[PDB]
Amino acid sequence: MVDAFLGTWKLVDSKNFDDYMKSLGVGFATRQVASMTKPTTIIEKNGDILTLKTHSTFKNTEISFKLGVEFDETTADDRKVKSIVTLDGGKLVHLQKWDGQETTLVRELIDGKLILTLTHGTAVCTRTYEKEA
Ligand SMILES: CCCCCCCCCCCCCCCCCCCC(=O)O
Repeated sequence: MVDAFLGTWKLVDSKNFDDYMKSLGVGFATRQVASMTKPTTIIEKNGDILTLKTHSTFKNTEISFKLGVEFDETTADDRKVKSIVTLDGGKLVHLQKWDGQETTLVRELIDGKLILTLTHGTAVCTRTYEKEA
């Protein structure tokens, strides 16, 4: 099910991440650093538990979850959200809810690259990651 997503991924392109961050209320100085950061995302499974690590020179995060089971998450920008991750159409769909707001983080594989689409409000960001050997 999730197996083609597993591994270590490096950011190789980013479109509209500033728009997405601004929509979430991220401050200009943080957006400024984030716009020049290239994180590494590591996705691993142990049985039904997935762990997703995002590493950078600026901020690091880690979450563990079971598909289809809600979990508490504190995001990189310090939002305390209710999260759920599912597979939908072969895409890994992560929905975050807080204060009546929502954002989606949708991952899919196209030609071997991992495409992350981030939507909040009207902002739509597309980030492309390439697999590390
Ligand atoms: C956590 C590792 C850093 C990720 C690179 C961006 C650097 C920090 C930006 C922090 C403020 C904006 C955070 C809004 C959440 C987006 C999470 C997913 C982005 C991605 O994994 O590429």
